[PDB]
Parts: sequence; structure tokens; C-alpha cells
Amino acid sequence: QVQLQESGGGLVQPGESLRLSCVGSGSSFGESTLSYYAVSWVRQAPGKGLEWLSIINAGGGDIDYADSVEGRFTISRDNSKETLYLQMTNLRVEDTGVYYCAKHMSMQQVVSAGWERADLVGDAFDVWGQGTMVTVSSASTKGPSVFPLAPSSKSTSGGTAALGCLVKDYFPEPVTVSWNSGALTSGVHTFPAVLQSSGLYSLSSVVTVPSSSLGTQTYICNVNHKPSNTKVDKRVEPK
Amino acid sequence: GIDCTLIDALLGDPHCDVFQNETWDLFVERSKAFSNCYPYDVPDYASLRSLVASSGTLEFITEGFTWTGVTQNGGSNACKRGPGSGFFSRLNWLTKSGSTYPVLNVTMPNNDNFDKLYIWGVHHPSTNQEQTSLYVQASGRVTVSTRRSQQTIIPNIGSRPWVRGLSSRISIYWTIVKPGDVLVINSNGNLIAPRGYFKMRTGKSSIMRSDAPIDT
Amino acid sequence: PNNDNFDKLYIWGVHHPSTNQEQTSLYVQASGRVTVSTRRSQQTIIPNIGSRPWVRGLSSRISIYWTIVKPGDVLVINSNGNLIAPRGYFKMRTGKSSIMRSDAPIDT
Amino acid sequence: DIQLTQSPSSLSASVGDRVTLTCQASQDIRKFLNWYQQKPGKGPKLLIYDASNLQRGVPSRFSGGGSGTDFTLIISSLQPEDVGTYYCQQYDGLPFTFGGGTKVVIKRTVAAPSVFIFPPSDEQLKSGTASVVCLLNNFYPREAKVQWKVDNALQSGNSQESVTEQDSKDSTYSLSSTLTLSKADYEKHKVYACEVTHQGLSSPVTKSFNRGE
Ligand SMILES: *[C@@H]1O[C@H](CO)[C@@H](O[C@@H]2O[C@H](CO)[C@@H](O[C@@H]3O[C@H](CO[C@H]4O[C@H](CO)[C@@H](O)[C@H](O)[C@@H]4O)[C@@H](O)[C@H](O)[C@@H]3O)[C@H](O)[C@H]2NC(C)=O)[C@H](O)[C@H]1NC(C)=O
Ligand SMILES: *[C@@H]1O[C@H](CO)[C@@H](O[C@@H]2O[C@H](CO)[C@@H](O[C@@H]3O[C@H](CO[C@H]4O[C@H](CO)[C@@H](O)[C@H](O)[C@@H]4O)[C@@H](O)[C@H](O)[C@@H]3O)[C@H](O)[C@H]2NC(C)=O)[C@H](O)[C@H]1NC(C)=O
Repeated sequence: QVQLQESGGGLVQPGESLRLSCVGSGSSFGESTLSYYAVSWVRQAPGKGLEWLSIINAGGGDIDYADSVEGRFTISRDNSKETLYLQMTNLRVEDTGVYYCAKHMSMQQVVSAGWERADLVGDAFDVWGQGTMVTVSSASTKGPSVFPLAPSSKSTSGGTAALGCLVKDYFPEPVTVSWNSGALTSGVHTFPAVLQSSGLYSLSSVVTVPSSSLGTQTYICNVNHKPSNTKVDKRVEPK
Repeated sequence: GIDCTLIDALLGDPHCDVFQNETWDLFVERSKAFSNCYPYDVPDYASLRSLVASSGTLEFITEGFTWTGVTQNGGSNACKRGPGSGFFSRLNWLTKSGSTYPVLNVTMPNNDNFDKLYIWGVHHPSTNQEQTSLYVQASGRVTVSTRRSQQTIIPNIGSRPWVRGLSSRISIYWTIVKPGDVLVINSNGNLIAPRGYFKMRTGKSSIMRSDAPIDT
Repeated sequence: PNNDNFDKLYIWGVHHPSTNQEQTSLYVQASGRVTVSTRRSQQTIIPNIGSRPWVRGLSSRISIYWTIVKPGDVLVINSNGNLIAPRGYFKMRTGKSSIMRSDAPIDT
Repeated sequence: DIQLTQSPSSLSASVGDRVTLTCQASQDIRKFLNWYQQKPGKGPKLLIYDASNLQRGVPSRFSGGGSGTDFTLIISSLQPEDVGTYYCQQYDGLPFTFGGGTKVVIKRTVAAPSVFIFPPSDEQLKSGTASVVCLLNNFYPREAKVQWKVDNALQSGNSQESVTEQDSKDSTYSLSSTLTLSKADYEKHKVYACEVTHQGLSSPVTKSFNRGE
């Protein structure tokens, strides 16, 4: 199957511009790649549903826009790079949210055959990217401080021990957290961020691990906050 | 004919579509004629050209073929019609719908009192990737027949010389159906379908190659 | 490509093996294909496996085809097995030449 | 713009239950309707296209039906991994629009939380602020009360809770409560305690620690 990955999101002032990209990889039937399909941009404001923004056909035509962004956003694609773009201008606070590029399922063109579907189908979004976060705000980016949540003697509950990372005082959303570079996944919970009175976000990630395996093993959390270029690895050890 | 050969007018190359439904006693082909659509060849080109020239008309009657479970009206940037991709006006490029291309099996009786000329084709993809993307089947087949005739063509995948962006090809075939006879088209991929038929006539019509101007 | 100002005649062929053994032994592919084309012509031949009458030890055959390429045109040969390839081309001429079948001796 | 109305807003059901989600269009959209599943913090995934077709790779317990204005997505046997939000989406005409979503929530057997408390780290105190963390792990139902006590004094207004989305495998929740106070205040007192009240505990459970031990 074709796979999608968006990028370019970050924090920007109202009125500024920003260019999102989306790269297709993998392949579908007949070794088709993204440049064989029509694609849309769809966005999702915090805590809200999904909003379609714009569509572009495989060959670059049949462009259309939702009213909320018509005249500000421009969709385009470079099929030689299997890449889609969304150029946003005159951004406003309500443009804040996660942006997905999403492939429509029906084949629209086959270049090696000189074939192009007569019509733009625009049927179901069979592949979505993981999304990219756009925040339109006056406040400047701040990177997280990462502190260990340390397991202690007498902390055992059930037959298990718990340890974690407190990712505190950052803006804007989001931060990603992994454990041992992704080698540790079972029993991990990364909590939703909470907005503090300071106007900065805070989040905790925890993992429950057998007591024994703890003595014997090394647990490190990797925190990424792209808008501030933060990449922290924090080792977590008992007090 | 100006910029068009008689065969390009027949198929409906967009820059030749001015000639739709035209008639002639003598069709004059110019050395400056050119094709500007999907690259094609015609086995027995000379015969098709001859029989059409002799028929002396391009009168075309669309028929309501039903193509169940396929996508119709395929087009190409090798054959632009106005600003967008397009295709021969008289042919209908069928491709898969969803993830399948069924065995097409359609019939069209001749209940008229004249002969019908059907022009159809078979697509030869340049690659297996192409073959399957369009038609799902790894190898296609087109069989067109009447009550006493049959022609079966197996598409053949591989590269030909790059023409207007394309290394693939269409091969054009034709079938005449007499009054009281019937056409059956059976295909599991690679069919370039007819949209209808040309009405056959007999008479004094012919074709000539000349660059001489035409006076009053 | 033909960048000369005369027509080139290419003679080529397609091998027909007598068995599947042969086919795969020579060409690896279970069924071959030969496609030779110019900018306005094409010929594609699929070899056909099976025995023909034994000739000079052989039940297989080669089929011979030809392609003419005009000035400014180009030859493309595309195959995944069974191609009997040309080594070059014959220069085409026009003129008074012909051929005759005869057993008459040639005198001075 | 075609409006899609999904009901109910939220639906609770037990593992194994046959579940029906509904979508109503403000106009006849024939069968041009798709259903997606979106798990929290993840992109949507296609389940059903053109009202009734199961997308390749989607578990067969999903089925779709309807046409015109009334559509249904049916999960023949709810699995815990089915928790999340489901959207219907229409492509009869531009602009493409989505329903407001239906959240699926599992009803399960009570499961009592395991509770852990963490003191603030040395790196953090070192900065004039103290965050004390309480974790409630893998419990059901979601409703829980977390009460902070400092030297036995009931705290209020200086803590915040966050709750994970219902888990896709066992349908439980986890919760964190963070008590924030200045380094000065944190150093005033000695005993820090998290008291959890929850339907799966017969009486409140307290986890605590003594500062600097
Ligand atoms: C099988 O072999 C074939 C022969 O090598 C390959 O066909 C070639 O495909 C290439 C790559 O796309 C074509 O390159 C294009 O050529 C056009 C035209 O070039 C000519 O005209 C331009 C403009 O007048 C001029 O600049 C050149 O010098 C040429 O005179 C270019 O405009 C494009 O940019 C592009 O490069 C070849 O034209 C084509 N050759 C032939 C003879 O068909 C084919 O790719 C091979 N297939 C596989 C699967 O490998
Ligand atoms: C498919 O059927 C074919 C027909 O039966 C088979 O072809 C036969 O293959 C055999 C075995 O290799 C050949 O036998 C050879 O014959 C030659 C020539 O014999 C003739 O000339 C010699 C010399 O003048 C003379 O002695 C004979 O009487 C004949 O006049 C022999 O020299 C060899 O030693 C050998 O015996 C047949 O010739 C051939 N028949 C034909 C009509 O081609 C084929 O083998 C079968 N295939 C399979 C897969 O079994």
C-alpha cells in the first residue's frame, strides 16, 4: 500500500505563511505510487472532528477548496518527488490543528500508459498520514524540561513497579515520547497534555515494569518537540 | 484532408474531428498530415484505408453499449482534446473499476438493412506494472466475432519507441456486421471499445495522395 | 538509431525450442517474447515450444523476421528470451537487380 | 454543504456486544458514504467505502449498510480494540464533509487501580518548582477521586488530572494527578500523600512518602 508522511508543521504568528509537505512511499496495485492517485488535505482542530480543505487530481488538475481556506491556501504536487504541498498564507488562530494529507482510492492516472481517468472520483480516503501539527499563536515556542519520575522502594503495587518522565513547560503541542528508542512499548502510557495556568503544556509518560527486570535493565525516555528542535534522552533510575 | 489522414479522421483524432460525419467522392490526403493522438498501428492499414475510402463516408452512429464493472472514457496527454487529456472520439478506453476488471461480454445486433463497420482496438502496455494497473489481469484478451467470423488478439506487453511520451501502443482492428447478423465482444482486459458503428455505402468514392491545391 | 541517409534492413529471429527443458535451460523464462519496432511499426513474436521433424539432429526451429528502418527513425529490440539477434544491417539499394531460378550453365 | 449527523454522540457497550452506529445526511447522497475509525492521537483509517464495502485488511466484524440519507456501521462483536471515534463521510458533492463522530466506549468488569506516587526529582527542585505525581494504572470505571494531602492537610486547587483514552486491548483507563507547589512550600512540609477513591477499592488507598527519604 501507499504510505503517507506529512511535515512542516509548527508554531506561527497570525498573518504569517507556512508550507506543509507530504511524501508518498510504498506502492499499491500494479506498483502504483502516490502520483497515480488524487489526494486531499483534511484538518482537525483540537478536540474537534475532521474538515476537508482541498483536493488535487493525480495530474495536478481539478483543484477545489473548502470555503474556509479558499483564497489563502494553495494545493500543489511534484510527482517526480511523489510529494504534495499545501501553501498556507494569511493564517489565523482558527487554522490551528493537525493537518493530514489523505489519498483517494480510485486510480486517476497511469503515466507509462498515457492513461488518465476522465473524471475525478474523490472516493474514500484509503490512506492517511500521521498528521502534522499547526499552531497559529502570538506566543513564542518553548521547549520542554524533562524530569525523571523515579521508582522507589515500597512503590510496588500489584506485582509491578512504575517509572516515567515528566515533560513540563512547553509550547505548542505536540511532543512525542518513546522508551529505549522504541525497544520498550508494552505497558507504556503517555498521557494527554494539560494546559497549565502559565499557558504552557505539561504531560507525563509512564511505564510499568516487573521489579526484577528493573534492577537488571536500563530505562530511558526519548522526548521530541519539533517546534523547538528539542530531542532529549533522559535516563530514569531509582532514588 | 488538410492535416489529417483518412484513418486519423475515422478514429477521431481530436484535430481531425472536424471531419466527423463527412462525405466525399474523392478524399485528398496531404503529405503534411500528422497524427496527434495515442500511438497506434493498424494491421492491414492499407485495407482499412481503402475500404473506408471506397465507402466514402464517416457517418457514425453511437450505440448504447453497456460495460458493466469497468471505468469508461479513458484519456491521455498524448491525445489532448482542448486543454485536457482526451482520446479518440470514436473509441472508448475501458479500465478497471475498483480492484477488478470483469469478463466483459456484450452483444449488439444488426437489425438494420445496411452493413455496419465497427472499429475497435487492443492496448499493448509497455510494462507489467501498466498491464495490471489498468486491467488487473496479468495478460489480457480481446475476442470480437460475428456468426461466421472471429478475430482474437492477445495484447503483448513490452516497450516500443517513445512517441508523444508513450512507449505503449494501440492496435486497431475492424469487423463488419451484416443485416441479421450480430456482434459479440468478449474481453477480460485491454479492450479499446467501439462507441458505435460507421454506416457502409457502395459507390464511386476513393482517396488520392496529392499536394495540389484545390481550385474552383 | 538510423542516422544514415539510406534504409537499413535488419534480419532477426525467434528461437522455438522443442521442450520446456530447453526453453528454461537457455532462457530461464518459461515463455519468451521478442518485440522489434520502429517509430511507426511493430512486430511481436511469442516463441512456441514443441517438436518439429528432426532436421540435422534437431526438432527445434528458428523463425526469421525482418524490419526496415528509414533515415531519422530508430530500431528498438526488447526481449526477455528467445531472441536471435541481428549483428548489424544490410544496406538497401534500389535498381535493376532480380533473381531467377535456373540450372543453365553460365558462359562467356 | 451536506451535513452528516451521527448518533449517538457516545455509545457504551460490552465486549462481545453487537453495536450499531448511525449517520444521517441532510440530503440524498445515494451510497457515496465512507466510514473511518480514528484512534486517539492517530490518523483515521478507512473501514467501509461506498456504504457497504469492507476495505481490504479491515476485520470482517465491521459491516456497513444503508443509502440515501440513512446509514449504519455495525460491529458484529465489539472487541476492546474497537474503542475510539468513528466518522462517516460523504462525497456526493463538494465540499466533502464528515459527521461529528461517535465515540465508542467499552463497559467492562470493575478493575481496581494500582496506585504509585513519585516525589519531585532533584533536577526539578534545583529550579524552584516541585511537581509531585500520582499515577492510577489500568482501572475501570473512569470515575475516580484523587485527593492530595500534605502533612495530612487536604489540598485543593493546586493539582491537575489527565486521563488516557480508553485502552484498545483491555478497555481500561489510566490517570495522573500532578500536585504543583513552589520549592519553598515543598520544603516546608514532610509527608506527601495521594489518597485514591475508586469503585474497585473498598476503602480509600493511600500512597505516600517522606520528603528526602
Ligand atoms: C528501452 O530502451 C529505450 C531506448 O534507449 C528507452 O527509450 C528512451 O527513453 C528515454 C527516457 O525517457 C527517452 O528520453 C526522452 O527523450 C526525449 C526526446 O529526446 C530526443 O528529442 C529531444 C528534443 O528534441 C532531444 O533533446 C534529444 O537529444 C533527442 O533527440 C527527451 O525530450 C526527454 O527528455 C527524454 O530524455 C528516449 O527518447 C527513448 N529512446 C528511444 C529511442 O525510444 C526506454 O526507456 C527503455 N526502457 C526501459 C524499461 O529501460
Ligand atoms: C515426437 O515424434 C517424432 C516422430 O516419431 C520423434 O522424432 C523422431 O526422433 C527419433 C529419435 O531421435 C528419430 O530417430 C532417428 O532417426 C535418424 C534418421 O533415421 C532416418 O535416416 C537414417 C539414415 O538414413 C535411417 O537409418 C533411418 O531408417 C531413417 O531413414 C537416425 O539416424 C537416428 O539414429 C535416430 O534413430 C526420428 O528420425 C524422428 N522422426 C521424425 C519423423 O522426425 C520425436 O523424437 C518425438 N518426440 C518425443 C519427445 O518423443
